[PDB]
Amino acid sequence: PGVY
Amino acid sequence: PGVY
Amino acid sequence: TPDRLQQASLPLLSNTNCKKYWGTKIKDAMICAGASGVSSCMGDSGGPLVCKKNGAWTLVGIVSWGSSTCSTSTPGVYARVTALVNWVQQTLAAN
Amino acid sequence: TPDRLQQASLPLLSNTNCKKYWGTKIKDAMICAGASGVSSCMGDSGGPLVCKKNGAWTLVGIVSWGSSTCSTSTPGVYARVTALVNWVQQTLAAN
Amino acid sequence: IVNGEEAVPGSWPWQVSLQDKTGFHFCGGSLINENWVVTAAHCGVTTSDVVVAGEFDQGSSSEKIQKLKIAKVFKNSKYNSLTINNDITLLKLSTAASFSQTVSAVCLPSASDDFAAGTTCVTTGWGLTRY
Amino acid sequence: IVNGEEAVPGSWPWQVSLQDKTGFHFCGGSLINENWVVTAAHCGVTTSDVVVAGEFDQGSSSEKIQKLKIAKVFKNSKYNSLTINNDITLLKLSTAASFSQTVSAVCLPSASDDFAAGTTCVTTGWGLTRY
Amino acid sequence: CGVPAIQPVL
Amino acid sequence: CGVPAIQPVL
Repeated sequence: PGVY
Repeated sequence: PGVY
Repeated sequence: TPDRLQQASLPLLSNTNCKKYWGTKIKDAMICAGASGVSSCMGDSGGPLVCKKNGAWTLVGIVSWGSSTCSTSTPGVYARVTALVNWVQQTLAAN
Repeated sequence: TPDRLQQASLPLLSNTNCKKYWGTKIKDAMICAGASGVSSCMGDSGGPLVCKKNGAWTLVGIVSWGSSTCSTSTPGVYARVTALVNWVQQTLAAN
Repeated sequence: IVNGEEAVPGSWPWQVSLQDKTGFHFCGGSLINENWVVTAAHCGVTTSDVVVAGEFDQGSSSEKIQKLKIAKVFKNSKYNSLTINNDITLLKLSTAASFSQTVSAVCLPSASDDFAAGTTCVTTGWGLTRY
Repeated sequence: IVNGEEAVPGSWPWQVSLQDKTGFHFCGGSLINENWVVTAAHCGVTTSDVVVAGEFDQGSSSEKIQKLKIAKVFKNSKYNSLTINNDITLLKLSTAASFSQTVSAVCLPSASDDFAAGTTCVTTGWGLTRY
Repeated sequence: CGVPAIQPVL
Repeated sequence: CGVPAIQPVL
């Protein structure tokens, strides 16, 4: 991810 | 991002 | 992933101060918050970041992205509603 | 972002060898490829990873995620079609 | 939310939970009125999903929650998937929410509103409390 | 694709480009037949988007490309947005593609197919050639 | 909008 | 499927  |  | 709803208070940062953490990833329609000991994380996206303006809670940000570890020393990135509300208003009005 | 379609050849890795780069992020429905001098990047997602089996190109992976920098020494992560084709077949059959 | 606290049940009436038909909570959202929901465009919401309102404990069975069906996903055209900029989508509900003591709208700011750095604000959700 | 090469025009007939109504290419995809497209579920495709087939140079105007409308987005129910696992969605086209010398289907493997490590394969797309 | 029937506690 | 009318060159 890195993105929520 | 981190995701493409 | 908690069964019940979590909450957390956190300070807003300036984009410039945020760019020190993220560099050129921080865009104009983004607003930073956190790096205060708490942190939004996977599954929180789409969620609200609110500030009380004149006694009422107002949508300031939308949980967007951040540290892949959800580091509490790294500022989370939220969608800046202030720069998107015009699109919202236009879309509500036409549908 | 290039105007015209790019292509690149790259080796497939084993999940285990891939876990050395990514750890516990690498799941069973994921297959790694790259770390060969080339790298998939932002805008490539949803794209194909193909291998020629018996003279015909077959969809082995779907460009999923990877290094945020698109490092060519870091293996990209693709959706493992082999573990998803049954869902596909079932969905095509019922719609 | 890593390092957060449990909320008072019903204290954040606009908070919703987007769940796929498997029951899996994948994103959060905010009610702006009985027919519109705001969430992140990157959540990749489809009309096959469902909006849950009036929920506090995703594991409770005695909660009089509202499972709402999505009519249309309105992804902001400025949305840039490569940069994750302008990360907003409106969800038009086919079945309008029923406002109550636990279900209501959050206010939206003026395009001109100011929110100075240093201002303590609040974020909510069912995201990981630990990575 | 960082460090790739330009492809022979029409050499990868199944490759498609998902573009929003702004014209912005945000993701790629693969044609599995005239009515079905396969792409990543995280692309967050909506029915308001469009599938472009038979395209090589996104900047050319004399390309006889096929702008295809999406009837339904089929997000794999196993899809886990927090882990990005089972990252697949089928796109049911309302208007079926027209197969030709530049537009065709890629084959799908057996659930039992084997693809050994070391096997050189090919990936394509209009993604960043440089970060 | 913005004022909950059940007041939040921080 | 899998066999393009215009053959790719690597």
